[PDB]
Amino acid sequence: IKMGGLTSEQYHSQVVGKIGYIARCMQTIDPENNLKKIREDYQDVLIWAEKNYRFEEILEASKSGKCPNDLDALSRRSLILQELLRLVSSISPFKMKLDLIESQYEKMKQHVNLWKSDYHVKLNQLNQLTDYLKNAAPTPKNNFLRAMTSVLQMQIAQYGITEDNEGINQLFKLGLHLLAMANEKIDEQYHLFKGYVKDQPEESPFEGILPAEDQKILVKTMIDYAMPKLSSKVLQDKLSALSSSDVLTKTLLDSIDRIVKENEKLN
Amino acid sequence: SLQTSFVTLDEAIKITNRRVNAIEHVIIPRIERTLAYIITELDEREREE
Amino acid sequence: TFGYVHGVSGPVVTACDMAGAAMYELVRVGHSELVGEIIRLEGDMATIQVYEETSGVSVGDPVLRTGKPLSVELGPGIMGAIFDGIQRPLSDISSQTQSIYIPRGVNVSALSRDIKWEFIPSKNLRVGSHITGGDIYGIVNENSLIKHKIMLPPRSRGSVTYIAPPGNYDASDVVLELEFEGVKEKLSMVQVWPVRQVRPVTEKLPANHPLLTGQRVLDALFPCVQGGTTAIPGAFGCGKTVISQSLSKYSNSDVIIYVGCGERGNEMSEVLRDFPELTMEVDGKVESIMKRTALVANTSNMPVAAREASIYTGITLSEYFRDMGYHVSMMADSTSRWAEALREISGRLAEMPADSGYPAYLGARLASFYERAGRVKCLGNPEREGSVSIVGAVSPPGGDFSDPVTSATLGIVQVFWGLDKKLAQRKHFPSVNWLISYSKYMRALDEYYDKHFTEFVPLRTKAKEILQEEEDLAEIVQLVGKASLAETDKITLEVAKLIKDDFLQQNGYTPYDRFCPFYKTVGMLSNMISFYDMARRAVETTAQSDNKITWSIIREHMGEILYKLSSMKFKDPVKDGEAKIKADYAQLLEDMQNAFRSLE
Amino acid sequence: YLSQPRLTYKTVSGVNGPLVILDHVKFPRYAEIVHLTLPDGTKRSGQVLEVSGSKAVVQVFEGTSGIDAKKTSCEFTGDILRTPVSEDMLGRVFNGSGKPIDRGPVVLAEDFLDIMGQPINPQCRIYPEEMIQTGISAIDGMNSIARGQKIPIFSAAGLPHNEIAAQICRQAGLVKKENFAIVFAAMGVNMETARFFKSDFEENGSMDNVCLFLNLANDPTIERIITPRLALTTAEFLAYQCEKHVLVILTDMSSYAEALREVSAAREEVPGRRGFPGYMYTDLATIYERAGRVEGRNGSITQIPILTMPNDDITHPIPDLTGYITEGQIYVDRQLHNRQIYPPINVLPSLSRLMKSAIGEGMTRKDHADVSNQLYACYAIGKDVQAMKAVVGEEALTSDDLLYLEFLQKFEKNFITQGPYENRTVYETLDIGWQLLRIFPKEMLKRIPQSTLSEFYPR
Amino acid sequence: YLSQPRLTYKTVSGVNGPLVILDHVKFPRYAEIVHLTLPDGTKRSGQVLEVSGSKAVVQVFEGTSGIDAKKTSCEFTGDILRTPVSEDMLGRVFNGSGKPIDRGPVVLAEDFLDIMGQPINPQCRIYPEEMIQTGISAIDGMNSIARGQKIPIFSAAGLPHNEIAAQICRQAGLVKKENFAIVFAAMGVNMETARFFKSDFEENGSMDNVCLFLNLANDPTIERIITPRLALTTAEFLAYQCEKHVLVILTDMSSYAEALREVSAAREEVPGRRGFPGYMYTDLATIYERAGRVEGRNGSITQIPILTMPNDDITHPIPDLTGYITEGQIYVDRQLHNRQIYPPINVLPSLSRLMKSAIGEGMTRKDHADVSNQLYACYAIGKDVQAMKAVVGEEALTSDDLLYLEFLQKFEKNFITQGPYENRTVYETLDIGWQLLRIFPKEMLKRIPQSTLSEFYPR
Repeated sequence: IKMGGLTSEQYHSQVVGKIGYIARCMQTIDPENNLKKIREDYQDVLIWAEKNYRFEEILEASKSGKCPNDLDALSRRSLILQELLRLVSSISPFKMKLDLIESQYEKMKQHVNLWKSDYHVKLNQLNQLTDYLKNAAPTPKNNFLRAMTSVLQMQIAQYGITEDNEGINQLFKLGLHLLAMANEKIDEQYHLFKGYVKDQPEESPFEGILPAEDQKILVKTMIDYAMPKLSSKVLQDKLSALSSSDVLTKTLLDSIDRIVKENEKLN
Repeated sequence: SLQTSFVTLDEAIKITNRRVNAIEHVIIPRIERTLAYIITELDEREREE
Repeated sequence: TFGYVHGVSGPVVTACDMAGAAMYELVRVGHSELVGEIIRLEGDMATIQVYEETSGVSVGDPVLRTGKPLSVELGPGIMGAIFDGIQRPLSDISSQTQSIYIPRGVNVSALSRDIKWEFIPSKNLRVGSHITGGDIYGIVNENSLIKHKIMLPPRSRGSVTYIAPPGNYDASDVVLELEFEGVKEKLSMVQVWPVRQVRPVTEKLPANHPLLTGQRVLDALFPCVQGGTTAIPGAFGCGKTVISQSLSKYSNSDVIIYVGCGERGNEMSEVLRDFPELTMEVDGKVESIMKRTALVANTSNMPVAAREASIYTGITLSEYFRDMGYHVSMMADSTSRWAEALREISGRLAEMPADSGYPAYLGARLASFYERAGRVKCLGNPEREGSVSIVGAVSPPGGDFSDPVTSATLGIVQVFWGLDKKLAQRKHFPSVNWLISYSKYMRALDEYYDKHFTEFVPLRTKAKEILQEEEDLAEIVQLVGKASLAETDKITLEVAKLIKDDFLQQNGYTPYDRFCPFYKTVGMLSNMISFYDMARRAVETTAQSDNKITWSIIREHMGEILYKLSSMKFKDPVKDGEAKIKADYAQLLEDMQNAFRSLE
Repeated sequence: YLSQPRLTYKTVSGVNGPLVILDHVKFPRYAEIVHLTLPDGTKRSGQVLEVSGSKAVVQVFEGTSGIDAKKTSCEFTGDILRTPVSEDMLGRVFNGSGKPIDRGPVVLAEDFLDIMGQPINPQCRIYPEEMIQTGISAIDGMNSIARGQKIPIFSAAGLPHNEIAAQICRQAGLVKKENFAIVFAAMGVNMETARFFKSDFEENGSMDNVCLFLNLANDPTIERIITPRLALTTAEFLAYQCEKHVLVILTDMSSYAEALREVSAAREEVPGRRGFPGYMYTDLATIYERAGRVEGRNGSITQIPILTMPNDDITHPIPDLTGYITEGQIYVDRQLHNRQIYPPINVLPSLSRLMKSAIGEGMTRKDHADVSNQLYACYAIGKDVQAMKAVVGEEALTSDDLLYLEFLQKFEKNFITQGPYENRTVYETLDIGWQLLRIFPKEMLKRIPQSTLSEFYPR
Repeated sequence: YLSQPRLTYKTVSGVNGPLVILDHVKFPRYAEIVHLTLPDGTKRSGQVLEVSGSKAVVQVFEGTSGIDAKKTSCEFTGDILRTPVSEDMLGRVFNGSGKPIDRGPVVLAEDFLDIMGQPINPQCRIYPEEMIQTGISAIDGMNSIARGQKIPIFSAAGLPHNEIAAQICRQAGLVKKENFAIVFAAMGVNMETARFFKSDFEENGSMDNVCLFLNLANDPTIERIITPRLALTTAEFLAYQCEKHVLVILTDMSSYAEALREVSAAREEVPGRRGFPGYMYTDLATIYERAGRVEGRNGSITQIPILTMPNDDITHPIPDLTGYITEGQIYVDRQLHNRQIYPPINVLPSLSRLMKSAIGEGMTRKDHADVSNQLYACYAIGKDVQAMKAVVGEEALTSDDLLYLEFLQKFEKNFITQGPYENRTVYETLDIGWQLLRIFPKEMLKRIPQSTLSEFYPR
């Protein structure tokens, strides 16, 4: 008799496959066994991984019912871990705390349909941005996106994803808008980047979010954009003096706007 | 006014009755004969097959 | 090991000394090794439908007995590849032979074994880890768009005794190697899968997300969904003209598989010329459509067996990319030509036909093809949900609605975008006849609409009601006369004209109407139905009152409002952003309300 | 009981389409069920389509692909297809061949019944009499179904005949002024609609009554042939042995006719009328006529076959022979469907021959027949008045014409238009009918005897 | 090359219509060519239709009359039909079998090419976008032909399809912002038609560039099975090897289909519709799909089959399966011919599927597509108005309906109607189209964008 459309042999192979994948996910998001509640909640499947077995042994156990062999329940339980691992990996440099991880797990498990959850959509958007930036080459679009996604990962680690923080929603929307905008709309890319750095409550958003070299490169990018169409070499030297700033800042952008208005009068 | 309306209605009634008679004595019989012929010819096609 | 040819009759060979051969097994007939498939067994003789021209095949010719059925090589290299009906790569044939002819018995590999592929294993895997069929054990950077996820073949399983490190590997290099029951199976990046076998999935889930074509009529009145099963007429002006390329350029789908079952010569040339030149905006860059499209080209003069297997090859590739977690939109250029191939092969086999000469199993074959569509929780441990959305094109003789292929289609497909010959003659494109065309996915799409486009469902209901009322009123207007119409009937007729000419009429060659976003569709329909409701309110309320309002009064007062509603279709999403279009439609609604307030 | 061992043959003489022609068979039995093992171990079922001498032509349920001579084995079970029937298969989902697809266990048989059954004795059948309420006003109040009637639903492709079938399955029951069961058979039903049926019945909580047989479009067609016979064997067990009033809904008999055509072509028989078997009338009669009340047993089997009229042609062989065999018709209209009325059941062309036996005092109510007749008359007059208004204009209409138009609108908006999950008891349907009849004054209700108007018209 | 001596068999085992079944054949080769020496020395040729062990069902091109068993000597050439092809085949007349009938010598082969043709890789087939200015406004204006297209002429008995084909042949030329070489394949054309075409080519001075294949009505009817392929083979040689822009005319695909049906019925194959072989689609496709351009080459093969629709039925299997393959159809109407219009091209059912990419700015003109679309729309509406007038009378027609009727009259009088020797450039055809569209006000030309109405209407 077919189960879920698969021949029973394939179903009982999929059961052991899911068990192995759950074990791998646990080893990935918690090699040190810090997440004790999660370990307890999944202990019935990780028993077959902590203790060493053969593939055929676990398959036989599943065929005899010793293993948890409800492939739908196993699929749900594995999807929870997979989503948690996606959250952990998407912010891999900006790891979060244990209590936050466990709260996110609990909200997952409570969710009726985790695949359709708004949590899943937010993770998809974050993975979209990260995948775009994994092999991206330097350009104002890509640099602004990298900085904005680093700060987005920081906020995600701070507040998780189950809480629809307004700042995180703004970061998602602005990052996606910048991503979708054409590479030739340079003025619009700079407009959105400067609007973000303006609307962030923190006066200097990227103080600790980015390495120093990238902060200086961002400052250089803004200075270079301000450079063309400057009526005086003195104003260009003032731009160079502003270039001494270690990182972008609201006041730095205001100084750029001040010089821009000076040139507006002078031009 | 009554007699003018009377003449106009007489003409319109004659025209509309002519239309109805033309339909039910020329057009509908034509289509019925066409349908009978089509049914017979499809029967012939089935017989040949 | 190998039999001999006993007789030949067109594509139907009969090979002797085939005692142990299996049904639908592949064989190589002749000294040129023409591909053939065993379709019948009689003692020690096997009848073989040959996939190439059999001219020159003589009795006594060897018949090599390969042990596998008609199967496709699924792996890196499918994307951007143009394939014959049986997976033969036309571009590779041209490059290798340096001639414009397809040599008989050509045996070039479907997937090139010389291209170095950037392979990155799933980092969490290791030696000894348990894996099963469908497990994504590595990812190949096929191109900038499609990340080719290397999945363990279904019906394969075991403990990974070796996983290759990240690097560059051929399509023939052994990339993974796993042991089960002591037997070691070595897997490269290409897996061979029979075309006639349904690729297994964990669970076929309901389809609950629209598959947006570019047309307002199709998106609103007769929605399609991801994993849907649609039937579309192959009439000229519509179909291949806009809908196929519109689905290609932009839609919810992540991959396109396009199979030319019985395409005409120059029309297939048109497809093969246009597709490699279409581009799409992805992550702010214009990228070729070939980066996520594959074509299975099968011209009408190619062998009928290939024409029969073309649909199966296409749907198998679509299923393969569905298992990856992608949403593959498949287009069958003609299931009618497929049915013609089935009829011809049945006649050659001397089987008893059903009505109109088709084999009595035509419905079964159409079901086996269409039902392979759907949204699925793909096999394999890494959770993912793919879908295959089949759009099968039908073209009955003389637009016959009782054509056995069309009748068999309508009992399977959930969507059917029927053809109005009158609209086509009038040059009303799309020529969908909204009175018999249907879509059974509206109920499933209620959940999506009541959350994303909450106000759209009543608009669609009122639009359908208005169109049916116009259909009922036009018979009477033409049979008797237009003088006896009530005011509400006039509102219905003129609003139906408005909707038909400027909401259901979409020219797909213009920069502004090539693809109509669903926000544009729902906004336009909202404006038209708001005008309908408010005008009917005016005429009804002022009825039985001294200051009576009639359709003529409304039309004369606000010809500008009607003109603006008519020009609503001209909004161009590319330059008139979504916010701009929504604001303009809100302004039109405000003007309508103000003008009716002045009238009232 | 069959004690003798089963014989397994490797003597496969040929393979042709879906048929495996085996040779050297020991006394082959026609219609025998035979389990064949492919060279790679895949197991398939088959039925002996034809027998001759020592040969046996086994139509394999699945395809013949992969089957070969010299290695494919074939074990002859020694008996025709017998299904295990019990009361526990009420609340289960089975495929076309009876294998559960709800992840439950195999049926623990109370009996092993031959699916082909036997014709109910005419002298033992009894006139259906009382009513089975479907909760749908358009057929409770105007086309009511008697306990033992066979009343098909006619529709075309794309109309909501499957949704109406699901609604009837969820709402069907006795008038009630645990002896009711439903046997739902779905044939050639695509995966989306099969999932719709299964999930709907499971969710709405009526599964305790429903035995569901699902034959998907891509499941074997011989399974489609044997699906209605499985369903009706279960219905006969539940009705004539367990004594409960069963309602059998057989969905898309057009798909069953297509499967019959395929099997006929497999037998190498020449096509009959319009490409269908010549004996299709007998086969449809065999299916439908397994219904009705019987003498000395308190159970019954009502039937509601559902048809997809191809090309909307009432002269097509399937609807034609169904009307010849059955006792009514419920028309699903494309015009009402386009106008967005649900259920789009047209009450003018529809009919229920045995409505009179299903209504009246003690069965539904005193005024059921009169209300139904008056509603039909007023509906027809309303359609006529709409046609007239379309020519003369609204002003030229008299007061009675306006009343008839109002009744037509409110009848299509309140009586017909129901909503999928609106279950109306027949008393509720009659109350709505009286609300609609109270549009007219007592005098224009000429088809309702004054004895009934004096009692039900007021209020 | 084949050096082994050929085998001659006096072993004829049966004669049945056009078929000659031989036995005891040493390794029969399918599609092999056989030379039958009759008892009286008459030499005929045939093609092996099928082989079964030592049997061979030859199909004689010249007919089996006079053939006897025990004395007819069938010498098996050991190879498929490889016709000789040379550039000097232009300006020659051959019968259906390729032999000279102009009193010239046999073709001195430049090469030996298989008549079945060599399939062309779709990856390297150029899409034809060059318009052919046939000079016929009914084709140029609304059903334009692109160089490399397959577009038949659907007609019936007694209509001037031969005259239209001759006009296209003598007027075909590219649009002015390389002269065509004509290859002719007459199948079943009476002496009058063949003489007409030959005289038309000689009179117009094109005979040096015309190669005729004549299979008159009196000629054998199995010979016309190879007559088109031969022609097409030559076309291919002239087009893809000699770099010549070829135009292939195939006079009667209906007669070729009748020959196919004759051979099929002789073979007792399972028939298709109307008795035609089930494989008529593939046999017709192998002929039609040989048109078009290819990469690297400079020549092309424009293909213009001509069909005689039986009973004027465009649903007949021959025209039906020709529409499925060829890219459009030019449709000659019996009503227009009866009304003395020439060319009697009915533009409603005819279309050219490669017109969209052949017309437009740069190719012909900006307004071509819009003018054609609006002319077609107005013509269809005028035909509907005429049908309505025939029933209700002209006095009930509105002003716009009278405008549509006037457009229809002037369209069939000025646009479709045309002298047999008058070639209207595409620009003159479009000017006539605009003069006819100006009958309507700009508000009624719905299918023409305002950007073009403002530029071309006011003139």
